[PDB]
Amino acid sequence: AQRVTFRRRNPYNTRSNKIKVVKTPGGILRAQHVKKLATRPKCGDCGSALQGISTLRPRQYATVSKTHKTVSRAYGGSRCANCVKERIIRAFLIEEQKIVKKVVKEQTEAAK
Amino acid sequence: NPLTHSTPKNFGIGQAVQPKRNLSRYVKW
Amino acid sequence: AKRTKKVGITGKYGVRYGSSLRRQVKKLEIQQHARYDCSFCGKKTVKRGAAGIWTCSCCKKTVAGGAYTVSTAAAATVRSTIRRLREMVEA
Amino acid sequence: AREITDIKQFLELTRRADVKTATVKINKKLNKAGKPFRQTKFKVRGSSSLYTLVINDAGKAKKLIQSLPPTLKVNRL
Amino acid sequence: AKFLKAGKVAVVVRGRYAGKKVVIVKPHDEGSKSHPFGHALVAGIERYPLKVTKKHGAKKVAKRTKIKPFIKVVNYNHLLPTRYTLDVEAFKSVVSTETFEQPSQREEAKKVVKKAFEERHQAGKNQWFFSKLRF
Amino acid sequence: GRVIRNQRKGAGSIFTSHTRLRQGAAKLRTLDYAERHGYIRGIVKQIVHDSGRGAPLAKVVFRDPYKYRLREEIFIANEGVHTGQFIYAGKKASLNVGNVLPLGSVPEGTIVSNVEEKPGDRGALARASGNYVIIIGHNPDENKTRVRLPSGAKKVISSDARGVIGVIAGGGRVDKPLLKAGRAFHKYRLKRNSWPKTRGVAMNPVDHPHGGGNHQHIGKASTISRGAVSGQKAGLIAARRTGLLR
Amino acid sequence: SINQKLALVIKSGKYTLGYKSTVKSLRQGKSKLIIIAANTPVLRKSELEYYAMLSKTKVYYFQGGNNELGTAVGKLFRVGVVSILEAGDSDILTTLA
RNA sequence: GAUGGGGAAGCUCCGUUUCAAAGGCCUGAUUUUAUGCAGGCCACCAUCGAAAGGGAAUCCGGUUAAGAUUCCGGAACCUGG
RNA sequence: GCUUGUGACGGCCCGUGAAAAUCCACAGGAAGGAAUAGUUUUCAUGCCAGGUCGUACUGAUAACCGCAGCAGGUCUCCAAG
Repeated sequence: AQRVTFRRRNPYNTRSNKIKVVKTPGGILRAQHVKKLATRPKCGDCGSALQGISTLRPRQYATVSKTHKTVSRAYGGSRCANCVKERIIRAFLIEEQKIVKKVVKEQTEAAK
Repeated sequence: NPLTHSTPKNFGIGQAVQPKRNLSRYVKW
Repeated sequence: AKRTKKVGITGKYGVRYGSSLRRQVKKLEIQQHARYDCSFCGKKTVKRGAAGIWTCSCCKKTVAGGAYTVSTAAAATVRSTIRRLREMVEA
Repeated sequence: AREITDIKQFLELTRRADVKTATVKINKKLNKAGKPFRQTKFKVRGSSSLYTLVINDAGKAKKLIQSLPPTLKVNRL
Repeated sequence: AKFLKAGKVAVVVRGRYAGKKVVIVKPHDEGSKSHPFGHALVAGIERYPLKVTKKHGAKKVAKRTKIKPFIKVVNYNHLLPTRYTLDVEAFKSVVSTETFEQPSQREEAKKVVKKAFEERHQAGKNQWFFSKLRF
Repeated sequence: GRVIRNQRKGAGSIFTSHTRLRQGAAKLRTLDYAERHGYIRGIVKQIVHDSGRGAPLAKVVFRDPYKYRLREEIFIANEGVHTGQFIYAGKKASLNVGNVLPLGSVPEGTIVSNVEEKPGDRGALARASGNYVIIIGHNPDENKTRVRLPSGAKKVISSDARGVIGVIAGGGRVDKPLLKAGRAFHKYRLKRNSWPKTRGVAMNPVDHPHGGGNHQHIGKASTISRGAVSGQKAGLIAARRTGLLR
Repeated sequence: SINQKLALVIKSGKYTLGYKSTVKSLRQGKSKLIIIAANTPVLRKSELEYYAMLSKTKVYYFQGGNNELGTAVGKLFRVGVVSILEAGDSDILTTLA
């Protein structure tokens, strides 16, 4: 049957102003302001949240070791590893067929 | 000689960001 | 259990708006909420997100199209007319 | 606000030259279900942190207290 | 016929090495006590030598051309087999399952691989295998 | 008298456009060397919804010729484009839906949209959804082209004016009854303050020329001279005929 | 037509279905032919062809989507590539394919 | 809402990157001395505008006639160096 | 069960529902450096500084506005059987 207030001068229920209700050691309920949740980083290609990265707020990554912010593939903390699997396939087989095109332009000289 | 390779860069539009040329005719004075 | 007889999807509008207008909307809103085959992935995932934009949830292709339906009437005869003029010059 | 597990690692921080003071807390608890025992904690104060070692077997806790360095000024209980 | 063999160059499409080029040295086509799948022991190069030019003399050429190799068990599904090839008979003994298990034997077995690769980069045989894949 | 409601839109205070959610100005690419001597390829990254407009937009990403980077631009999406499509732009491009060509490069009977009035205005004509112009003829000397504007007017433009192949997406839009005053409220909040419209009949002699009288009626002709003057003009303006068609 | 070619392989001969089970037969050189749908993604087809020109196998292109190619092998699901590793009494190998 | 410009007898108005020569960086060159001369760059080119939007980091216990997530005791954390 | 937070799904639109500072990762390879020994402050620990103005109390059937100690007006959180 206890009731509790804001601990700050913002009376209003806005997005930053959230409250959690905490039982202190001194027996009383008291409100606790909570910070907005962290979003997982996204693949810049497929958009699916790319696993292995720690989910923090933006400036809380400046405080963290580099193993949290990365994986050990090429394009580690950036693309989702199935978007890296493709662009290796696509880089090899496009510049594969692209060699076959440049011999035909030598043959089309001597064939005509 | 074995290790050095021949690139050649292809300016045929559509590829190979253009080189630095002399724009002295085009500049905005 | 078919429930309603005539009104179908427009039963949400109740008794208001007059029978023609409610019947003329029932024409389109069965098109825009319908589920279409996907010309790329080979499934039918395609649904409308907004006027003009049609999103596959399978192959993640987005496809531009008609407002209330995938392929507009006057469009399917543009890509044939464009297919014909292309061959005209290359044949 | 940290905890130490190995006894040896605790013997290091006591010499780490940032540690001016320590303390020894005695807590009387019970284990398993039936019977009690005497539990002690050693709290060494860093500059930026507070380390503690928990000794639940009192056969070890006495050999440790004597082993504390003489410069470290200990507040018992 | 079977185009996965002792000389066949491949590309590593899965993990930490993805995009790097290898050579299939000792393929096990079917079976093993561990690795209950078709796998192939490979050797590849982790660092590619940097662009060397006419203008670089003296010590830069030796420090541009440094190769860093690796040896790895890999699953076929993680390889693109390709038409190219290497002459692999140099290190066929030095890259083996026995080399794994005793990891000391792995850094002993990079040397005989690192030496065979910086040879070939002189005498420009296998020009392609030494050029960074790009993606 | 008073200043009437259509005279009150010029000073543009609460009548300006509601611009917040708009992705940008949809334009074609600046006319440059690579496009007029050849073609340059982009790909369409995502085809997306623009607020206040009726037709979707596409974002195609080109490669800057003279500097290392990407540049992405806003095209009104023709119907049939899809993300992952290569979009070719230039004189030597090919005739396919979405490729932007000069108009001189396409045969007569070709259906293009977002065509330019003059070369390098980055698009004018037929930008609304479902619209297109047809190319009905050429004039290879003193170069022009004969096209049919979506209204049915026949205009003659330059042959260096680009246009993008196909019909604009969002066709069929006005087929659907709007059905309630709410859905017309959500339409014009993203456009401008035009709505709702009080009939000038229903207001006072100050508010309008149609106002006053012990009955609701106009009292004089509802067709006004083109040579009328500011604020006199309300009703059908300089009409050649009037009344229901037959 | 081609349908009768495919349709006779079913009970007279052995075959595989789907992408990943062709490549295991193709990397083993057990594949005597592959049939590939028209809607299949380009980078998929480009790779299936490349594996073929290494293993030197005939690549035949079914004309239709994958919805029809599974209708051809008598399946109620779509299939986008089919490898024929042993042919039955049918003529599939000796004919145009 | 300045600047550059452009009107206006003028008080001032337009406009906000605009028909503009609109700027200071990254270090190599120096071991006479510190920064000349050096290649390359980057063209976003005022400012104002929210105690409810975005946002670096603090908690418990005790304390006053009247102050505390600020004072006390303890336990943390962030930022610049 | 009630209050608030959250996650995965679903519905709706001719409505698809802010911007920026700020911070990070990746691509690239400029350069710089092991062998008698050379780095790394994105691993640990340790060291120093953290300024300026606000902070009392009512927030209303007498501390605000309605000539006033006025039955009026005035945004918001917590919420027991």
